[PDB]
Amino acid sequence: TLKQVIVVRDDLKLSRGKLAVQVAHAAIIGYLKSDSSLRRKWLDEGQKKVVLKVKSLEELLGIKHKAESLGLVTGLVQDAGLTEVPPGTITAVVIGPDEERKIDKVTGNLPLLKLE
Amino acid sequence: TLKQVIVVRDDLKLSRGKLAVQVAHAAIIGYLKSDSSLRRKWLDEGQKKVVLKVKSLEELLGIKHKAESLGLVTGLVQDAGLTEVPPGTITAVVIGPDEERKIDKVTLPLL
Repeated sequence: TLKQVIVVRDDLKLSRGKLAVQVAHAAIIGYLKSDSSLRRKWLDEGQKKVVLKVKSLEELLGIKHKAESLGLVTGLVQDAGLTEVPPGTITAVVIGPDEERKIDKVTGNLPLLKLE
Repeated sequence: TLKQVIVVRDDLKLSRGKLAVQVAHAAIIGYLKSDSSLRRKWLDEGQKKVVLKVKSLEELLGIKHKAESLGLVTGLVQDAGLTEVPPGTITAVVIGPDEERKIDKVTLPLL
């Protein structure tokens, strides 16, 4: 089973609508950086995703590092459209799509991002 | 400037964390259905997006109808993995990316 994991920071003064935008950026970035075969199988399986959150940049990057150490494809989200944060600000990280069991070893215990 | 719009429904109550998932699904769907050249430029511009919410399914489909009348690419989001709701349930609609001047026209009360 394949899955794409998106992790966003909540420690930024971003509204629910702005966070949702960052989630959408992450989804696309992850798809674009993934293998053609992998992402095709992902789409056919329903492009499963889980969106989680962290409370700091260090925790966000810690997750990214761990995923990269395992060999997973990662992506960073830096939105120049955000005018209240300094340039280069990292709002989220994407992992996969890839094998769910492998990605879960990294983010299997993180809380869900609740925009509802 | 190019932009992609994603609209969700507040008359649809989803489980914890599911809303963010549907939004991500919409982004992908819109990207895939869009013109290769147009989306490429969109990405280079910073893949600008806006996420909105409407009253219910009727307003959501109304936006889809209006966008289609303007020649904008639209997509419906139906998540088979969302067993919490009946199959075929429309969770969102994605429009674009396309010229923000055109899509801004398709954008009734919001949120």
